Amino acid sequence: MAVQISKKRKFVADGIFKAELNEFLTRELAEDGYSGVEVRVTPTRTEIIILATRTQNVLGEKGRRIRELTAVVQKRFGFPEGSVELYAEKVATRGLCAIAQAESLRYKLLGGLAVRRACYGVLRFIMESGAKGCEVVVSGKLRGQRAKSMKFVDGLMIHSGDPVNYYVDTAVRHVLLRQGVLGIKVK
Amino acid sequence: HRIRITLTSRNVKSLEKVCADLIRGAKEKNLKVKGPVRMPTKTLRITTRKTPCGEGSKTWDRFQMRIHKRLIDLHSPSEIVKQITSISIEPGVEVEVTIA
Amino acid sequence: GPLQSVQVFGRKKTATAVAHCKRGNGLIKVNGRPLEMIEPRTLQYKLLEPVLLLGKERFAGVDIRVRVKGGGHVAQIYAIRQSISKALVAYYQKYVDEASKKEIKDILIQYDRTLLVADPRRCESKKFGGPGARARYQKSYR
Amino acid sequence: GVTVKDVNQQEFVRALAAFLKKSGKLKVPEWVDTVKLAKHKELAPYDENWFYTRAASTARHLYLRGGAGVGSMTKIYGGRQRNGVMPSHFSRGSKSVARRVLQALEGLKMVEKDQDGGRKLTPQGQRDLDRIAGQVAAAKK
Amino acid sequence: TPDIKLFGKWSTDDVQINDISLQDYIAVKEKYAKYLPHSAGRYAAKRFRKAQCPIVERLTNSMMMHGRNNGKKLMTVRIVKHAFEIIHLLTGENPLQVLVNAIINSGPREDSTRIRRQAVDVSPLRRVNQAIWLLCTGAREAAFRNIKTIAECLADELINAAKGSSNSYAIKKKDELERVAKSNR
Amino acid sequence: GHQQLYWSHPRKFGQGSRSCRVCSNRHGLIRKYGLNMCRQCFRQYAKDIGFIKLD
Amino acid sequence: GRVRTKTVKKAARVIIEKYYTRLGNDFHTNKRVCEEIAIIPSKKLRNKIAGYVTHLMKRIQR
RNA sequence: GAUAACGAACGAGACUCUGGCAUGCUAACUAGUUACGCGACCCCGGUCGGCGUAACUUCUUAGAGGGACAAGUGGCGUUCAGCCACCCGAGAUUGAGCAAUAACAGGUCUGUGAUGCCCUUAGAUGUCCGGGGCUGCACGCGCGCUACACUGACUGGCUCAGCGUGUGCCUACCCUACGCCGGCAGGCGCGGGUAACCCGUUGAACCCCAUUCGUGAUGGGGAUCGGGGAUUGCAAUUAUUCCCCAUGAACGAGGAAUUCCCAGUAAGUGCGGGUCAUAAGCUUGCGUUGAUUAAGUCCCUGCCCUUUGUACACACCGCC
Ligand SMILES: [Mg+2]
Ligand SMILES: [Mg+2]
Ligand SMILES: [Mg+2]
Ligand SMILES: [Mg+2]
Ligand SMILES: [Mg+2]
Ligand SMILES: [Mg+2]
Ligand SMILES: [Mg+2]
Ligand SMILES: [Mg+2]
Ligand SMILES: [Mg+2]
Ligand SMILES: [Mg+2]
Ligand SMILES: [Zn+2]
Repeated sequence: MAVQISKKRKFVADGIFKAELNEFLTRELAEDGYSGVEVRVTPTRTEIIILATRTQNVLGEKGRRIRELTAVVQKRFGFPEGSVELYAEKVATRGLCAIAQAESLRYKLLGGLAVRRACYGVLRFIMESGAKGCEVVVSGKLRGQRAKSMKFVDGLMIHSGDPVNYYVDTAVRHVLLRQGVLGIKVK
Repeated sequence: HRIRITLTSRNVKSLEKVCADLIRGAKEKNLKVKGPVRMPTKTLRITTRKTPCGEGSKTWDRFQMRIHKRLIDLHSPSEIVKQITSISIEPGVEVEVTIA
Repeated sequence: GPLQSVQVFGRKKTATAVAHCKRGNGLIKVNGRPLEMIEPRTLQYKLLEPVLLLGKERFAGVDIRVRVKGGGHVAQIYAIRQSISKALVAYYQKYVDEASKKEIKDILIQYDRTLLVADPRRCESKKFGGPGARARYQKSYR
Repeated sequence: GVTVKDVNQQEFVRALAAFLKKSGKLKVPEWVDTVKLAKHKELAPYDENWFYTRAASTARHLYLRGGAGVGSMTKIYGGRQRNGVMPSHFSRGSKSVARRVLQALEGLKMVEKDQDGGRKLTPQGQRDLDRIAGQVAAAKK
Repeated sequence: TPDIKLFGKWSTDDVQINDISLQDYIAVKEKYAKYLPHSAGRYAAKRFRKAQCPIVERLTNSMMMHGRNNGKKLMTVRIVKHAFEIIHLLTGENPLQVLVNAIINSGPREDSTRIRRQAVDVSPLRRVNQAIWLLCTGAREAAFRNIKTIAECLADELINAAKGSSNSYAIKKKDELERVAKSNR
Repeated sequence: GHQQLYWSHPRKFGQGSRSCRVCSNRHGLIRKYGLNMCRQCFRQYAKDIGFIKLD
Repeated sequence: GRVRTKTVKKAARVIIEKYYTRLGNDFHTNKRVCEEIAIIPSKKLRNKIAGYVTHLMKRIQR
């Protein structure tokens, strides 16, 4: 291509391609079991895969709410006509995905269930899935005006060292209420 | 018959697995090839503050990004290479191809 | 048809002094020019301790050509003394007996170990929040 | 075997100066007396013929390395400015005092700019530039 | 030439150590001699590896002080080198005997400290490090704001210490160091 | 006319022109390597972009 | 201070208890053997383990 | 190792990165050395980074593998954990990153289209266009710069670096060789480069060798405040930056008090980036010149365990 762009700008312009594609698909597919993307560039195709759970409810009316995203993303990054395709595949071993469990918490909380209930409703699910340890941490104002940070931990959990990169998982989600704001950290 | 195929990427081992794949299938199909020539890696440097505000002892983060680059020259025709630059390509890797 | 090319390197800080040894006359030149018009003229005998410790008969039959890269003004002297010392021992190694090498090695070592052992020392980085590698900034109270 | 490289290159210009004085076809410019040679020096040259020395220094940088010395003559003859605030950067030389010199050394025949820029020298001038070196060599012990 | 060692046209032998106390902790002889007074260093990583550095090198390393001299050893060798020429042509002796005499005549034997103070004696290595720091500072103050090179200061200070003519901050601070610890010993 | 006065300053150049591409604030822009994003959001999206604290 | 940790002390013994006949006295021999009698991920932990093993086969022969 | 305790967990350590060892391996017309033939010259040579290519990887480059572990030898110790000394060897403490339970009313609503309540909302606390201020000055403190000179300022000459960045989304703003016009700031034409391919082999600084030089603020020192030329821009007045007008002022080695620091370290010393149309007395990194002292203690200011005492538990900034 004659735009004759360097290499450093290229590895950045595609790091930003992945980052805008995740912030935009997160801020919209949150309640529908969203878990991230993984892009694949070919000789003139691009197969973006939504790593969701409810794949039937993320197509809408027979691929409607996906064929809308097909012409949105083209009109955004300026792609050619039909160089993108969207597969919406389910995530296996659903117990170990953090934003996948945090959305089920920020809608179990919104539906008015109490906190000590739903913390055990996540924690029993992710001890059932076959993991080792968890550190579900909730903060924000609770049945008062002074704040207080709760926590629920069992199992085994490491904090320091390099192996935090490729063992553990980390998730943060704000959740809103009419009275205030609660926050969730998962480890 | 002067074709240079550049392999540039971040992931060292998967880039090594593609440059040795793309050499072992050339060697197992009988065409003379040069070596897996390794160019020096480039780095990036970003040093910011680890603070939204200005409060705290003055402490700074840092960020890097390494990048590698390899190039391979051949002596072959220019049609079977579309197949050759397709056998077990790996994600992340940015392959350039020049026939001129 | 002799091809007795003995290529020896040597390092100080960033001083990649490469000596070289052929067979012929006994003469030494560095970057072409001889040993006189080399740098600091206060440092003259540091090219003669390879001569004066051993003698000037030891350098009979070996001619020398020296490449130099990198470094400051002093390290390009401590890399071109160690280089031609390691090239003398490596010429008596490969082309003549291994036994008369041991006296020459012993005499050079019984004077200074730097002749044969490089210096495993370099400069050191600068941590954040200091004007150097160890020194921190001026801390003031009240 | 004698050349420039065995002569302790400090008084090679203290006799090449006197040779380009004695022959004296160098086209000294009009404005010789009233220049600073830099933007960092503070005084004029102490020596009354400061032009022949710089023609001999240039004629040996040119003997030694390169056919591409034009602004690399100012990159080799700068120095240290003194701003009264912090040590100043290696400041450039002067463009005119060397453009006028190389056009003044083109008046006789020792330099010839051909390609890839810059001024290179000729073997005919290399004869002269090489014979007085063996002279100084034998006359100095 | 078996092993003659000019220090820039001097000789290593004909050196005679008078005291028995400073016998091995002062190395200015056969094995411990080098054509020049310069080395690559690495003489402080161990504790008593400093007592093998020649006293010529330790004078060179302790001559440069006060800011505008940190990093000039190749320069401060030259002062010593003219200093032994001047001493050779003003006294007419071996100046490495003169210097070993000046170290002896300049080293202290006791010092006062805090337990109102009380006095003890000194170590020989303490006495070397003190006599060197003393007479080098006394040469520098006498060459500060004075038309005299530091070589001619060190020459006369080494002379009036191997002479004891009370023209020496080196001997002069020895009585104040002894008489204080004498009243209170 | 106000359609000739409404934007009648040069906002061609200078850092009073640009802004963040995430927050649209005008303070602290890492203009290097074409990022043009605020350093807060750069620290937030550094992991997914690819910068990492090795040393 | 070079003090061997309990993760070392616990693995020197089960290796002795199971391969007492195969082990020896030289350091570089059992240094190659623990690689193929045990899943040790690195090299430094290898040389530390065999370095304390050859200190026990000396204390045992005493 | 002793034992009414036994077995497990995180934290430390382990780990990843960088730093010096490999003549053995992996390879190179986008990096290099050794050979032959051009040349030019000095009577065999010296040459390049001006030329040409034959063999090769020691140097340059980055990948895999080894390599060092208190292993050996003595000394010391319940003959346990270990410490000191020594040989052999490139190394017998390299340097940072990540980091615990519990908690503070530490700071940030002036980073956010993360946000609850309160005020204002068309005569606007929303938004745009012209100005001017955030830079004012009897005093006081904190961070830094040039200095107080002969180990020294001034003219020549001489010869050596390592990390980097660099033609843009809206975006108009790149590093620049090489030819000329001028004191100089620069200009006018010309070419390369999306980068080990050009800028560049990045002829970087004191230090190096020959030159003039005070006991008085001297050629040391070069500041508040005075005449003229060019560049960025729609615009420089309160002077945006640099050369060419000067006052050539205080300062003769610093009081009580106090910070930092143990080996390529303190200090000296220049470069790169960041901020950036204009731009370094700040900061973040790199190199080069390279030391003196120490291998120890609880006196000072503080921390860590065991025992003790208590009228304190918003906890000695206590209570009374
Ligand atoms: Mg000044
Ligand atoms: Mg310079
Ligand atoms: Mg002095
Ligand atoms: Mg643990
Ligand atoms: Mg832990
Ligand atoms: Mg709070
Ligand atoms: Mg608010
Ligand atoms: Mg103050
Ligand atoms: Mg004054
Ligand atoms: Mg103190
Ligand atoms: Zn924000």
